[PDB]
Amino acid sequence: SHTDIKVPDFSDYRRPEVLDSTKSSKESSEAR
Amino acid sequence: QDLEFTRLPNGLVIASLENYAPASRIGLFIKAGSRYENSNNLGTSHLLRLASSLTTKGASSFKITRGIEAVGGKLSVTSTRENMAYTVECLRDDVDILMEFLLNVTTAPEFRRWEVAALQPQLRIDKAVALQNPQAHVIENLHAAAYRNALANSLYCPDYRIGKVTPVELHDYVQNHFTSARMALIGLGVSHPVLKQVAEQFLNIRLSGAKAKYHGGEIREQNGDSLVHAALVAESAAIGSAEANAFSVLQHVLGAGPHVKRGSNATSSLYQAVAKGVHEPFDVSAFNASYSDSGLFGFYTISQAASAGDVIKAAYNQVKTIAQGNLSNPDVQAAKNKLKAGYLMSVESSEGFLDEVGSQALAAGSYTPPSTVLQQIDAVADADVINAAKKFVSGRKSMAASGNLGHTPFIDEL
Amino acid sequence: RPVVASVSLNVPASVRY
Amino acid sequence: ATYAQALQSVPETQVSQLDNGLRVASEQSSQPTCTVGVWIDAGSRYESEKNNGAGYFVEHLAFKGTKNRPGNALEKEVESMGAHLNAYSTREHTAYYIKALSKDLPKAVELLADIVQNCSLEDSQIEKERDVILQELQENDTSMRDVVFNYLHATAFQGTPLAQSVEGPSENVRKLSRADLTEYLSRHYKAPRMVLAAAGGLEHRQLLDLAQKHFSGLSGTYDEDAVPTLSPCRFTGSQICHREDGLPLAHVAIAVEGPGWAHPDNVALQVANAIIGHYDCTYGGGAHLSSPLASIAATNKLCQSFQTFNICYADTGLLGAHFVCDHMSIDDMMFVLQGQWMRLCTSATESEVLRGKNLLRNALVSHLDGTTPVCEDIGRSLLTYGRRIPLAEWESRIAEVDARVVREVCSKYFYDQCPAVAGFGPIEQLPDYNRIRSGMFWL
Amino acid sequence: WLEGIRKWYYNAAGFNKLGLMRDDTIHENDDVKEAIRRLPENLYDDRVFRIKRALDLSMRQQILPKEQWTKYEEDKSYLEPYLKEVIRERKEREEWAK
Repeated sequence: SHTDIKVPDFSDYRRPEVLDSTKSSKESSEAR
Repeated sequence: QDLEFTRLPNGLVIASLENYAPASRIGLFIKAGSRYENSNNLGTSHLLRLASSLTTKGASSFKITRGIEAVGGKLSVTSTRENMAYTVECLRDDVDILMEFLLNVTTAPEFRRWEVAALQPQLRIDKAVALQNPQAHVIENLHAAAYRNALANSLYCPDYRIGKVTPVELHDYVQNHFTSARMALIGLGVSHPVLKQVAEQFLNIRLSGAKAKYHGGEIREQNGDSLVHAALVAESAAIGSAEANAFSVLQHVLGAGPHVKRGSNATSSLYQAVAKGVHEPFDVSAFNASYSDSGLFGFYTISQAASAGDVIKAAYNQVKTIAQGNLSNPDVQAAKNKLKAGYLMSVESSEGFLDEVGSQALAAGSYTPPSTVLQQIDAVADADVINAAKKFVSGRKSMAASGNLGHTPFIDEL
Repeated sequence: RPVVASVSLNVPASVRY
Repeated sequence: ATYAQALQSVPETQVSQLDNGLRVASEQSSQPTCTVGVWIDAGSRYESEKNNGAGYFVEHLAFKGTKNRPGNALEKEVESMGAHLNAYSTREHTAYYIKALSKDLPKAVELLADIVQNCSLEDSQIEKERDVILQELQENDTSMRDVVFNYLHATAFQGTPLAQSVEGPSENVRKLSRADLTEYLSRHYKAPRMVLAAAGGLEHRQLLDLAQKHFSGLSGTYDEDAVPTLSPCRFTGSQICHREDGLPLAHVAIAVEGPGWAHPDNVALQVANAIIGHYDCTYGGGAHLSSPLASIAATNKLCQSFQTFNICYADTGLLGAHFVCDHMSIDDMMFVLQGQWMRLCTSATESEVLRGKNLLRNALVSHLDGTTPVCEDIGRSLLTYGRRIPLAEWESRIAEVDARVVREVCSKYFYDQCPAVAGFGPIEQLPDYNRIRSGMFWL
Repeated sequence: WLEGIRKWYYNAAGFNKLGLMRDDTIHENDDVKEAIRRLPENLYDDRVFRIKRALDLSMRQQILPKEQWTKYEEDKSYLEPYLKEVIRERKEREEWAK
């Protein structure tokens, strides 16, 4: 159902600054 | 702090309870429910329930809606087949404003021609949101089937009536039912002389209703829903009578509603009685309704199509056993602990508290504190608890149901 | 259950039971 | 009397601690009723994909069997006592609690030890609930609102545990074991990351003895590397859409990164949402309302309902809105919504501020009309902020807020940011993400 | 003396020579469209027909006979209550905004 849904991983496409899911945004956002 | 409680020559109750709370609060409970609507003026209270925020003499529909939102209050309208509350809220620093907004609603509504016209088709939405919740046309037909004249008038308005209401058909109503003899300028979070000032200056002003003649009848609604709903009732008694307090405990004896989240409702005699034989979804509980003139008692159904009879014939048989003496005392004293709780828990909140301080003030004329009630629950008899159900079983029956009704029986097949 | 109406100026209109 | 005098007269809450780690607090008040619970730090954010949905699955079996009160006995000692019993999970916190009378309290707290610690989790029940769970995922498909947030949290927090649901996917629920429950249970229910609270009719020392009586045997420690701390959950700007033209209406949501719990500008943002507010097809104000977003939607009948919010998690949150409208009117609403944020970040009229300030006061107060709302705020405060906040402290923080702060705050968290968008329904008109962002900055 | 002039101007404007009244000829704007929406049926249709014939006679450049003309004492100000009601709300809506 709507819980079985899942988002794929665009880590083949992202910027390097954000690949680390453990980190946060907002420290490279202003640069991005 | 304790509860003042007074009365003017005009018959206008007051109350006040300066709890030193930050949040002030006011209620103005009034007897103008749907029951005082005759055959011609049906659904008028439904419109009048929305007629708040409209033009007045002291201010416009615009000034009200902005002045309130600035201070941060509310303007809610609870209403029943008996009563018609104009509740509010605010911060106590700004009561003297919001009071002025209020009585201009009631004491000086213009009810202009055109603002009504915009306001009528709102009903088709209001009436529609409710019936997403299918109870409130099941339950209406009971009063439509059971009672005849006054209490049969649904809160909500029939369709065809919309587009056709007249303003004169409000002025006549207001000048006949918003009357200082049958009102109650309740308060809370606020001092007593303040209210005594305002009422004598604005509410110092001057019909009746017929009685709920029970009939006994059944209405049916084959409306394609996937489930079934049904209610089966019989003549109850009004409030104040100690005969009431036998039903209100017999409620929890029989079916109370879930006290445990996601619970099997073990102690409910009725729901447990269904659980044998039945192995599919269902739910069921007691229905107690106690108006000033009269009331109803019974139970409310939730089941699949084929299994309407196989559920209702558990309730009816069960309650017969409750009428044939088969009963214990701890069930009652257990059931009282429920009833003794829900009353207190209901009046936990200032609002639910406020719902009870004045609802007594209109039918009765005195505030019964909680303690004095809990005595009336302790002084109940296990020969009244019985019946009671003997009145239910032997009594004439009214019924209604909604959903698929291909396997749902009438009364007589019970 | 003994259903009761409620509308408002700012509280969502509802059906107590 | 007055307002500022009032909050001083409020009962100042009381706090205590136990040697295992179980914080305790309460609040005396003249209500004969009361309510007590166990507001803890455990949910889906701690679950991984293999134990996902655990924090909800436990919630059905706690009240369905223990070691010293098996079967329906626990369910019977409440009804017979005449109290209500209740629970609810979240993605971080969790809570069990009771609504009961004052004199019958010493029996209530006894049970929660029999529940939290001594849940037996019999297999005959585990299989039943394993079907009941698969009955409610079917239901929440119809709770269209909650589908959106489950999509919203799933996107902006993609890749983290936080994108998980609460009940878990249907797959894991058909694969979850007693040991995963036992292992999940045996780690998070620990005194240092738990709380007890209650208020209404009691005294704080009627209670401290009772957790010293019953909960003193709790596991107040752990194997040194067993109790993890948090990962900073990042934020994504991403869109998700479940295109479904066959349905009546389209539930939609947008939001951005929230600051977090501790960050004080939440007192700013709650005002701004209050400035915008809410509306759903029943308020008699109509055009004469004050919030421009409402009077428009009443005037032009663009929508049927919408609400703002402010969700706040550990070191982030979610700020945005949810709205419901016919398919021919989505794009019009979004322009208006975005128009207001830019208006607030730029031109926040002081006269419009005092509204939201005065609106917020009558939320927190009127929210705290009873005992159960209080006992949520306690048991939630002792795991989010730490100290409970006396309401005369919120009030001072608010009166600091003027129109200069808002124009700084909304600039920080709205303007030009990377929002997250959700959609479920006939969204044929829902604009692309780029058009949303281009509409984020005025000029 | 004044009032001998209002009665004269009202005869020179022409719009008594076309079965019309005074409120009929007003410039239509948002403030006025409100009022004309707010009128009752019995009077509203009575606005329509006064116009609907004056047009057809400003077509021909003909007029009504002297008898059917309008009379100054009968120049009913039927619209003024409904209008000033509005601009009250307008200035209440503006000054409340300041």
